[PDB]
Amino acid sequence: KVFGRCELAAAMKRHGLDNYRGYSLGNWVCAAKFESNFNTQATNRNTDGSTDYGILQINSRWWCNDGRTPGSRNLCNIPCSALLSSDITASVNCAKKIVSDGNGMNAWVAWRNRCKGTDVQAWIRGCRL
Ligand SMILES: [Cl-]
Ligand SMILES: [Cl-]
Ligand code: NA
Repeated sequence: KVFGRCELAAAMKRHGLDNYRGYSLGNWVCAAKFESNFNTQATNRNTDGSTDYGILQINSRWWCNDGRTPGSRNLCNIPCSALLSSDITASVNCAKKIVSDGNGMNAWVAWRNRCKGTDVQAWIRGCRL
């Protein structure tokens, strides 16, 4: 599913991301925008052979099992395919663990390079939440 901007903001709030580990909702929306353009089915192969899955491009090297990533963990304990659902619960639950891992949202390289420091509140401007 391709969410709209406010549609995703609303769902992420409902699923408990707003201010999760101190990251305002706009940080999450802005990360989703540039990781997946809001598309829950987004998948992208990494040069190391891992793949990123879903709205927040969660990596099979550490976080989910895709059955083809040598020497890897599945710290969210989920199949990577569950991170492609139109329901975002599995992505959100796993992202909560990632963002709690010690490096905050710098785990999402696109967040670091395109959202961090910016007027992220603009990503939720106009939305009924
Ligand atoms: Cl694997
Ligand atoms: Cl932090
Ligand atoms: Na894995």
